[PDB]
Amino acid sequence: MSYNYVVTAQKPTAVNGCVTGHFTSAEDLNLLIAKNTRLEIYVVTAEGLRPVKEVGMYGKIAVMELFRPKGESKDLLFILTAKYNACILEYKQSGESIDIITRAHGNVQDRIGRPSETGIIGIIDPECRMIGLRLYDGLFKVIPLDRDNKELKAFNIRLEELHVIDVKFLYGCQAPTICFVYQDPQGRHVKTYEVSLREKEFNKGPWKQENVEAEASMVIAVPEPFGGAIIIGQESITYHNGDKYLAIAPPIIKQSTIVCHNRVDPNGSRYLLGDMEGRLFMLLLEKEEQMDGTVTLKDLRVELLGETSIAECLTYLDNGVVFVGSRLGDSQLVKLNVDSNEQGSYVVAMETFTNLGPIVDMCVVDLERQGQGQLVTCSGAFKEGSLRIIRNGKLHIRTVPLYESPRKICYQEVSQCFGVLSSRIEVQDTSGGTTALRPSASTQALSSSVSSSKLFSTSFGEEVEVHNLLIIDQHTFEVLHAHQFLQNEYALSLVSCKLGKDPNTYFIVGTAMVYPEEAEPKQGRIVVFQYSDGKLQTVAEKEVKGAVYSMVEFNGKLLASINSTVRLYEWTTEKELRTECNHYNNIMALYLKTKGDFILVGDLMRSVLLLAYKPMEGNFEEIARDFNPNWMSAVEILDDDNFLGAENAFNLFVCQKDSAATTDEERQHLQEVGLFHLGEFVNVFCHGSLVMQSTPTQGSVLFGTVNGMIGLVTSLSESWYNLLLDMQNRLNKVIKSVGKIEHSFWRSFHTERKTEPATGFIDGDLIESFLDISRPKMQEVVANLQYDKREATADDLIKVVEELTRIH
Amino acid sequence: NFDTSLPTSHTYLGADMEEFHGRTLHDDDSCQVIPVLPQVMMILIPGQTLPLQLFHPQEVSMVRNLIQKDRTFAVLAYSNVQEREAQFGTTAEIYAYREEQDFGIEIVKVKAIGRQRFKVLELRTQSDGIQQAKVQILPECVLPSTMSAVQLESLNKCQIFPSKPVSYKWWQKYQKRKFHCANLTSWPRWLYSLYDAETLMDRIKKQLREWDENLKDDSLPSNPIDFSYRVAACLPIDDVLRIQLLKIGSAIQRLRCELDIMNKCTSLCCKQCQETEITTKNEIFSLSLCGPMAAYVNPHGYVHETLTVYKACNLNLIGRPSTEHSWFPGYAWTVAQCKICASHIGWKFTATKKDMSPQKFWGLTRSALLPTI
Ligand SMILES: Cn1nc([C@H]2CCC(=O)NC2=O)c2ccc(NC3CCNCC3)cc21
Ligand SMILES: [Zn+2]
Repeated sequence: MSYNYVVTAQKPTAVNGCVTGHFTSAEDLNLLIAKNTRLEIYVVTAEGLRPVKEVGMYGKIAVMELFRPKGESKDLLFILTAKYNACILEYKQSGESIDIITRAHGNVQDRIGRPSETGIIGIIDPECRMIGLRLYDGLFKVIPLDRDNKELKAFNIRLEELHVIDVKFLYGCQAPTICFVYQDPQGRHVKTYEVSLREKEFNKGPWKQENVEAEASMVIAVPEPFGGAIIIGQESITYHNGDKYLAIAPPIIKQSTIVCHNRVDPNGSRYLLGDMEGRLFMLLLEKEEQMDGTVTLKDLRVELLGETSIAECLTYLDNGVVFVGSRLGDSQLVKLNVDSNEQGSYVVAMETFTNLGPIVDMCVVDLERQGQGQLVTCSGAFKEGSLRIIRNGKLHIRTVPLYESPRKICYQEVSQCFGVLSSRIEVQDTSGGTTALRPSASTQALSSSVSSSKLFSTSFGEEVEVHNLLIIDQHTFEVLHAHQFLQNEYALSLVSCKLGKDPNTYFIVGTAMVYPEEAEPKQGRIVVFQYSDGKLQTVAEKEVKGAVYSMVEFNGKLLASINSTVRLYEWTTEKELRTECNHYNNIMALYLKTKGDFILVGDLMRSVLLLAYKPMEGNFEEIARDFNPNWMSAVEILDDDNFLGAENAFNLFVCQKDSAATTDEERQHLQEVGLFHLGEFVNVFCHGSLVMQSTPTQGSVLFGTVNGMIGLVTSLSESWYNLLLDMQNRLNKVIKSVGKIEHSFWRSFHTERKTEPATGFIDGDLIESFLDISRPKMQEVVANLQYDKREATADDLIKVVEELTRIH
Repeated sequence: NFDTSLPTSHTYLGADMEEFHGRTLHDDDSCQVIPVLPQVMMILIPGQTLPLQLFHPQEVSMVRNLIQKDRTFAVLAYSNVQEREAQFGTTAEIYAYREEQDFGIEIVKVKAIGRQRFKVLELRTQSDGIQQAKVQILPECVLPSTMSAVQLESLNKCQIFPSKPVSYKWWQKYQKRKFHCANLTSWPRWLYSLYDAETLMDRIKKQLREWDENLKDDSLPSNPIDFSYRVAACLPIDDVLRIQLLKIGSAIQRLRCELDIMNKCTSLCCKQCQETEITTKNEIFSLSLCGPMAAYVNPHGYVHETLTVYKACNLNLIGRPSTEHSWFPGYAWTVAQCKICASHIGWKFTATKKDMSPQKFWGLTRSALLPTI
């Protein structure tokens, strides 16, 4: 009984995969980028990147590779999704038409098994003979590579090692050989196996087992003529080739942890390494020729190339040009110079690409005072933090760097400013204290202040988080004011409202007092600041026993959640908070939403409660509840009877209050009414719209995710819902998806333990794409359609779809 | 210096027993009807043992029929003893059986263990003096790690940790590295750790370690479900708390509730008095692998639960040492009664002559005890 509609306003931006090779032609250098569900294909040229193609897949891309079987002019792309749909695709271009041909496809799911903690792993034989996969612990799946395997049938092999840290293939071996590093009670080791397709089994590898560092994580398969493998851990780098064994411990690596790598020269004479803190190293392999025998290694070196964005994947294109794909910030295209600048870095920034994600909080405002709204979001983390202003013009985006992690944001019209909660990383000093790592917005405020309440009365090299409240102008986006909180304090909630008869507007902040020894908070604060004449004042404060997990302004009073308790304070004329109502529950009220006199309480375990406030008695009475063990990210209220939430496995669910029930038992239960598989990790919900203000849709809710995607959700009516469902069925029947994946399976509610078809949600992306097809396909889709009644020609469908698309 | 594996075997009821090997796991959420014992006022938790001596014709016939078909029956936790109603119960699988004759009366010795929970959906009275309840098997939900849903891979190579050394710094490092992706969400790291199975288990074990000082990591199970059931079995609370812990369907929620109960309870007192200091939390200490509380059966026929403690007040002792069917091999015992209510409370035990062991032992029954949180 939901009748909802969900569409995507901004496509995801975070890049999770990148590869390079000859894909579109035998002589063109191609770069392929995978951003969640989107695939982009560029042709590298002298000046930069020229976009060539862009497509979408009905799933999340977990593995991507390029390989050229014998007798192939170009390469083929092997792709695997998060639901274990696998496919092999080819690039076909005839004249002015570009499309990807599905050479093969299949599903490689297993009936039973617990997925490995380390996640999906996929590799390909350098000889292009088979594909190896690691999905569930204790098993290793193998897919033969033959022209007669259009169904992609694979078989499993047993691994006696349960916890396999990493695995890779090896070069220059007569039979397929795999080297992998695993762990057991004794420690971590590296072992090699030979894969026998004929017998479908394992055989003793070329060289025996060996012991490695206690933190080895990276395995690199050096090509010919060196052969062997390289193990990269926390404090050492080693090279194994059977009898030959070499090792080095570069001190300049102890600070960060290598997480990405890539190969520069074809013969494996150099490599690029990327750590967690936006650093880029160049690893070199020296070569020595002895007599008339295959060259051998002599030594290893690491040189600090420089600094870039926090890198998730690296790729060397040409002429010392490197693509750095990142998830916490903007992607980059940089250059390498033989010489060094004065500072000493060999990297020269060339080009940048925006990345909204991750989105941790947002608000909708109207800076121009028109009817057209604008969206302000807190994007990125660490030195990549910033504010993003999005306005409809394609979307127009403006970025304001901060150099620290923002967490919250709110708007206050009267003062014409934004209040932002933020945090920065500081390192303990020798004398005992804190020192910042770099200039940031928190430390560069025109005016500064430090909280001084005294209401409550370590080691070297440790890291701490310093929280701050930043008052930012709304025209120039410059940091007007900064206020620091007490040491060891945490900020959780932020609001701006007016209380009681007081005509002023305050910032009300909730904070918790956390200590490493204690496991749960036991003391927190609510602070009321007033920002006037460019200065911030601590108007009032109240100390509570617990941790304020949320706050919402409730018809002139303040509603707060303290541990497993809900409290309602009023605002007397003496500028103070006096507790007015209390209510005790059995869960922590992490999520708190309000609507008229109804309050929605939500817990991290997907427990939902619906309460009401009794004005005549001034007490809280429980109205409804619903409990179902699962992970929940956010909740929202659509109307007086419908509620929306984001659940584990990247799912959306919609519950309804059964007010039509006859007996109390039914009246006090919330019936689930809608399920959907969004494919994104929803992080924040908000009410508003980006288009300037009879319509076929009522209301609108925007949601922001972790990959930088932005989505919109609206309501509908029964007739429109049925019409759209029929249209979607017909379109799925007609159109074809890349990889030959069934759309319904893609939008099926997945939870790793149960699966159900999507209900109550009308996918909007398919309807929108309805317009990009040729006329004959539209006629085929519209054939035998009953629309208000008549034959329902394609013109009616086109008009209705245009009406829908107009909403964004 | 007293063996902790002796009382667990229940050697008192018998030495040689016809052990039955094999398991029959009922399909989840299915609907099945099973016989119910007539006289049972004990709430059974999965993974706990239960002996029983039976001498009634209809009950003995029921057991004889059952001992060959599946060896499974049902136990109903009664919310109210007077009115025999219940909404939740536990399936019990029998793993022992013996027969005896006492000059013309058949006596059956049975040992079983709980397997699964359920919500009763109907009950009927067969024309044999017993009852049969049709019920649906409840589900056992286990959730993946909270951080697995945040992203897909990110840094999966760092999600596996070195073996825990045989610790504060280790725990801090574990929290810092395991939940590193928490910065991509709207909640801090400690908030996520508050819903982590391993941290909850470690806190539970640390809380319990005061009671037993020789406790071994192998002494308590490793799986969250087994650990939760074991902890819930051996806590000194009234039947309402046990029913509440039974209703919970998720391991994490059960662990959180158990930790809350542990941190709330302070002391116990006579049920009839409602105000009589008999013992505090610290005094609790176990002498068996199962824990301070375990199941036993009087040769008279009634089965009484008892715990282990080393201090009692407001008690009057009555009787002299005896050893005829005592559950532990080698010990004296004398009845005790409330000083004010005069009601029987427990049994005072004196160690045996052999070598030496705790001379004064107090073993009470939860029926006459109630916490004072
Ligand atoms: C009432 N009551 N309680 C017990 C407890 C005491 C503590 C224990 O370790 N186990 C128990 O069984 C007990 C044991 C034996 C008899 N025996 C009588 C009936 C059979 N004929 C001989 C007299 C009665 C008994
Ligand atoms: Zn008493």
